[PDB]
Amino acid sequence: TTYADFIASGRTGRRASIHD
Amino acid sequence: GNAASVKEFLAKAKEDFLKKWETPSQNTAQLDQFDRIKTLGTGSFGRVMLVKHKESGNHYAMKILDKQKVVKLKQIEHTLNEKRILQAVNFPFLVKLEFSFKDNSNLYMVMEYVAGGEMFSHLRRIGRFSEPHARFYAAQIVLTFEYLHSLDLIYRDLKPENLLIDQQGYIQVTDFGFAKRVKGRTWTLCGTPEYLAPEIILSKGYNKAVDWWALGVLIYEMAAGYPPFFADQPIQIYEKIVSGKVRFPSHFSSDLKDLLRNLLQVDLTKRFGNLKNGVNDIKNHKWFATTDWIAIYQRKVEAPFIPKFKGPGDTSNFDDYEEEEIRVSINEKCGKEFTEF
Ligand SMILES: Nc1ncnc2c1ncn2[C@@H]1O[C@H](COP(=O)(O)OP(=O)(O)O)[C@@H](O)[C@H]1O
Ligand SMILES: [Mg+2]
Ligand SMILES: [Mg+2]
Repeated sequence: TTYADFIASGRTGRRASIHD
Repeated sequence: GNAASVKEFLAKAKEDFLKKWETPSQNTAQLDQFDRIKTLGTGSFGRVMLVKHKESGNHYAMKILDKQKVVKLKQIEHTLNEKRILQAVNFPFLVKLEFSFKDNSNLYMVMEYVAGGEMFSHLRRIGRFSEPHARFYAAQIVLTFEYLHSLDLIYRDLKPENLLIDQQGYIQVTDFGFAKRVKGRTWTLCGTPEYLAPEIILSKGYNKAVDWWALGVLIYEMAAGYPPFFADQPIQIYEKIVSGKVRFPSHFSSDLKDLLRNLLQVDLTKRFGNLKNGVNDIKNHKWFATTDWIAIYQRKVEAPFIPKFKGPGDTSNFDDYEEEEIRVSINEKCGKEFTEF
């Protein structure tokens, strides 16, 4: 399932902002 | 934000904003007037700590920024924008900036403390919000952007991590780090990977339309439990975003899917919020049929979820973070760069 794939991914925690 | 036609309202709101924007408040407090308690959260740029105002006994959320780090990360002008804009705005769903000041090493922004915690943690724990629940928060963001864009402001970092739930279960938008007052197009690469509009990734000039695209991602993530474009690395996320292809969960209603196709629209001549009909294309959409916009603004609607607060100073709604000593140099640093802060 998509949820299963997301939960197993490396970006389920707080995401930092990006810049140049 | 302080609690409580449209064209008239925004006219007076703009008058109020321009006054503060032209003459920003400055140096309205100092470090030793607060007792530092605990870190509530961190981002790529700052550390926000729960603090206790000695004189008033009030609790606040103090954002601390290391000047040298700001310079290294090319955020000098962004930080000046952040403070200048936050001290000038006023809306029911925007976090209020109480004080601001600096010292030899850091920059400080003391905001009202929103103890409900990040929308992020509640969303991940619960899994996903039911459509009516997501709609509630969505409406508040829609109204907040209507207000911000009317002031020629672009927000640029909409995400659950930058959204807080207050004691009444209402949303408070924080982190104006990428906020900017711009009439025309702008080009800086900034935001958060998952929420970036196609035009940002492709290094094109863009405008407030990126905020409406970000809203599409937020609504999708709230209702689905995961974002519309995810992967292990930003580059992989960017490829999915530009391809534009989006798949919705089977439990998404017809109205929600239609709104999302119109928000997560790669074509700027078709993206809702950016058309001739402005924000009304969104507010008059079917998915928001049951939404009473005035009631939302007036905060007369019952929140779907009301956070638990075991008293003042309670941080149980926030994760724990490693603490670091707030050292202040004997030598002033980057004084010229941040003279107007
Ligand atoms: N007014 C506030 N009340 C409570 N927590 C806050 C407040 N402002 C920010 N935070 C917390 O601090 C974190 C970092 O703040 P932010 O301004 O987002 O830093 P950065 O700009 O580096 O992202 C937020 O994600 C949130 O958890
Ligand atoms: Mg942030
Ligand atoms: Mg920020």
